[PDB]
This record gives sequence, structure tokens and C-alpha cells, in this order.
Amino acid sequence: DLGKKLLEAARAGQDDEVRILLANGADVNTADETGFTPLHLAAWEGHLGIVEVLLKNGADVNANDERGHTPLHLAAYTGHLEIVEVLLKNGAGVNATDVIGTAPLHLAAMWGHLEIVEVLLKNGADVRAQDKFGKTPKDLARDNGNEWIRELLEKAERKLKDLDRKLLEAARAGHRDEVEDLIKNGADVNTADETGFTPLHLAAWEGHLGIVEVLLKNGADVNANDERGHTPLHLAAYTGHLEIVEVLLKNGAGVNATDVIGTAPLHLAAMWGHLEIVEVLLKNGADVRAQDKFGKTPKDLARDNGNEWIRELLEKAERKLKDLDRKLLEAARAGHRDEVEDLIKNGADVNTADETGFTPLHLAAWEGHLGIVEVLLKNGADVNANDERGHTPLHLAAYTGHLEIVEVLLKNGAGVNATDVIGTAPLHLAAMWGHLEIVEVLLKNGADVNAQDKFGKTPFDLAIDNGNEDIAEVLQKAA
Repeated sequence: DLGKKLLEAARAGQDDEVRILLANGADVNTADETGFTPLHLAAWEGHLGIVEVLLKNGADVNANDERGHTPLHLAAYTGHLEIVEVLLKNGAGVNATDVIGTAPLHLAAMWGHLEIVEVLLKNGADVRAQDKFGKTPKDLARDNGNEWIRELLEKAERKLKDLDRKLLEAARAGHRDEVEDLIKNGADVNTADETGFTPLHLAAWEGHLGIVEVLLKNGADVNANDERGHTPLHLAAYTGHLEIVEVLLKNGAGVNATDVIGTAPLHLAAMWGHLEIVEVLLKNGADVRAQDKFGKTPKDLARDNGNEWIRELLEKAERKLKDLDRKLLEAARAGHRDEVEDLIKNGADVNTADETGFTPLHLAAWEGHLGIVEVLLKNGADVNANDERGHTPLHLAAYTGHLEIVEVLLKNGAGVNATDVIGTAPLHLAAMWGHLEIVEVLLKNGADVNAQDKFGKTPFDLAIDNGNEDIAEVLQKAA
């Protein structure tokens, strides 16, 4: 229509004819099927006059297209110095990025448009911005033999590394104004010192709520680990900065992060007596059963350090979880799949055991509830768990005669030659109880045919003794 005539006359260089369409009401910000606009094509083709005109007639300088390319991208790709200056003066997004993360500075650094690089930096371009492949403009200029550009961008970078050192000091001291100026002048909020402390670690350790929130506003990694696995939430919870604990959680902080010693935020809060932080972490899902390398839970540290209020609080949080484990054992025996998943979501231990050592996986394999077996293996249930007499779930599957469950357990590393205290292996129970299909599977998986219970009976002997000829034959041909 009236607009399609414009986008075409914009790439043709018909300066005088552009005035005709605009006077007759042709919209200035029309778009095609790929997203291009009269300003894109005038900047791509290098028609400065047509650009300037469209800017007096109000053209969206930062207009994006189907993949987020502004007119400045196109002027940077082609290398039109003048059009770059005219687009920036009208408020062009000097740091605009496409869907790949490519900014105008990347393009000028890759195609060797030195003058445009100077221009873009003059207007506050981000020299450190990485694209999809984690490559800065300097990286591109290096990989394309543009050494004069590589030199300039490298000078820029080392200055910005001084700002990074200052930002770390400003965040520890509490100079909120210094921090904000540093960020405004390109300092990296995710920089780290020698031991991996980022500015968020230091603001969190020292208790600077304002500086914590500013760092988070500018993309700081809330979960950054230092060289020993300590996150900002560890330091907040150690020093007892309740409000920083709250802000860190609200921004994605991991409530159960563990350092190299297995210490979690709830350990420090519990050992050092920060009741409100204990409540906040529990409210946010902290694991009360987590142990450090000394087998100590937060509860143990609490009583060990004479913090009785927190001690009782964690006892009740733990007693509540014992009842879910109890429910998981009965849910796993009865075959109620949906009930199993809910109890796991709410914190049921898939490796709890009753008085005689049966685990939810034992009961599920005994009763032939395959669906629950898969759920329990997919959530970390020990596949080679012994009860108080040495029976694994693979014992209970061969005895009962569940072919499917046997193949699953073996598919997940289940011990095939496990023996109870008597010497009975899964192959004895399969041959004993006439489950030929399970015998087959066991043989393929290295089942020992020479194993003997305390009575000196091989699986072959038990097939013979119990009148299972087909099985005795199979066990005969193997040896």
C-alpha cells in the first residue's frame, strides 16, 4: 500500500520522492514481513539524506526487526560512519543486541571499521559485552586480524579492570555511592578477588543491604561460589544479617548450598544462634537432615552450642519428616503411586528403613509395584540396600517372580551376586521357585552358577531338588 512504496523508495536512493509519500500520509514507521523499516533500509544502503529526513519526520531510531537488529546494527555492519553518528545523536541504542547477543560494537570490531569503534565507545559502548559464543568485540577483532582495533579495546579493558578492583573495595567498605558510580562506568558486578569473593559476598558479609540490592539489580550472581564453595547466603547466615538473608532468598539464592566441608546456611545459622534466620531458611525449604563431613546436622550443632530454642524448633521439623518417611513406607508397599511422589516432594527420604531394614524399594519390588520402583530409582533410592539379613531388592524380585522389576534393578547397577547371611543369591531363589524367565536374565548379567548357600546347594541343585527340569537344563548348559 502507501507504506510499501516507501520502504522500496527508501532503499532506492530517491531523496525527492521520499517527500511525496510522507506528505501524502505514508506512515514513517511501516514494517515489512521480516521487520525492516524505512530507517533500516536507508541505513543499510547508506542513504544519509533519506535517514536524516526520516528522523525529522519522527522515525523510531531503536526500532527492532524479526531478530532484534536496529538501524545502528546495519550502519555498523556496512561501515557508514556518518549514519552511525546521526543515529547516535538521535538516541540510538549503542548497546542494543540481536537475538544472538551481537551488538553494534561487535560488528565494527569484526569488519575493521576502526572509526566507528572510536565513535561507539565515545557514546558509551560496552567493550566487555559477550555474544552467544562468549566472545567480546576484542575477541572478534583478534580473530579477524584487526590489530589497531584490538589495541584500542585492550586499553579500554585494562582500565575497566581497575574499576573492578575498586568495586570490590567499595562493596566491602559500604560506599553505596561509589558502587553505583563504578557500575555506571562499566565495572563488572560479577568480578572476583583471588579467593573467589565477589562484591556480593563482601556486601553480604559486611552487612550492606543497599549495596547488596544494587548489585542484584545489575545482574550479580546470587549463587556464586568462592574457592571453597561458600555463597553469599553462607556469609549472610554466618554473620546473622537477617534482612540480607531475606533478599538473597527472594533473588534465587540456593537455600541448601554446601561448601567443601558439607556446611549449609542452616548449619551456620543454627550453630551461631540466629533464630529468625533459622525460621526464614526453614520457611524457604532448608534440609534439616543435611550433615557435614563430621556427620553433624544443624540440630546437632545447636545442642552442641547451647542454643535450645533453635534445638527444639529443629526437633519438631525433624519429627514431622519422620512421619512422612513412615507414610512413604506404607505408600510404597500399597502401590499408591501418586501418594509416593507427593511425599517425596514434601521431603520423604527414599532411603528410610523400618525395624527390619526394609526400604521403600524393598517393599515395592516385593509387592510387584513397578511404577513405584522407577520413581524410587529416579530419585536416588539405594538399589543395593541390605536389610538386617542381607536381602536386596533384587532378592525380593527374584523370589516373588517379577520379571519386569528384575530387569529394571539390573538396569540400575543392582548387585547380581549378592548373598544374604545364609548364602542365598537371587539365582538360588529364581531357580528354586521356578521363574525361568528371571533365571535367563540373571545369567546374561554374570549370575554365578557355582554359588552355594550354607547347605552346599548351587542353583542347579535347587532346580533338581524342586523338580524344575527346564531350568536345570539351562543351568546345565552354562558352567
